[PDB]
Amino acid sequence: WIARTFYDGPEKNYEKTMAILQIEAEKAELRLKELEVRRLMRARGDGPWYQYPTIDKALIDHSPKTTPDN
Amino acid sequence: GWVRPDLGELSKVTKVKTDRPLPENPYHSRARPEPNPEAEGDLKPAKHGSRLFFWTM
Ligand SMILES: CCCCCCCCCCCCCCCCC[C@@H](O)O[C@H](CO[C@H](O)CCCCCCCCCCCCCCC)COP(=O)(O)OCC[N+](C)(C)C
Repeated sequence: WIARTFYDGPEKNYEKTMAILQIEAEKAELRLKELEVRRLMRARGDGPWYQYPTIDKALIDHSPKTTPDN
Repeated sequence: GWVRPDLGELSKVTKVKTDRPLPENPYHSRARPEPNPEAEGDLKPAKHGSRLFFWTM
């Protein structure tokens, strides 16, 4: 009676544990991958991250400058 | 038979017909470095959320 009205079967806890373990393992793998990607992006500068501004080339004036040699 | 040019005439911007070829790289520039890959796509929700310590969202 106690088992029938207060508890469930073993398979429920078993499969809930499986799902929880899958989620946690995926999160750990993602954390490691994110750290490695951050290291590579900061070292190389070839990714979307750690982009530091340079002078906009639209500010340059392309006209004759009263002197032939610029 | 020379006629003196009038006011505002010697400061005109004229056109020149020359056979000298137009220089292609007068600045002697090198090759510009290639731009960054410029990733693009559809945004999907973050996998398992923020993934910050114990937060599940
Ligand atoms: C002959 C008898 C011998 C044995 C006597 C047994 C005595 C039993 C008292 C001990 C109770 C144990 C505590 C249980 C509370 C937690 C369990 C909880 O999960 O059960 C809930 C049920 O809650 C219970 O109703 C709690 C009972 C607590 C009340 C105790 C009775 C006496 C208290 C006195 C109250 C005040 C009296 C008035 C004074 C003026 C339903 O939760 P649920 O997630 O669905 O379960 C899923 C499993 N399913 C599928 C089977 C449903």
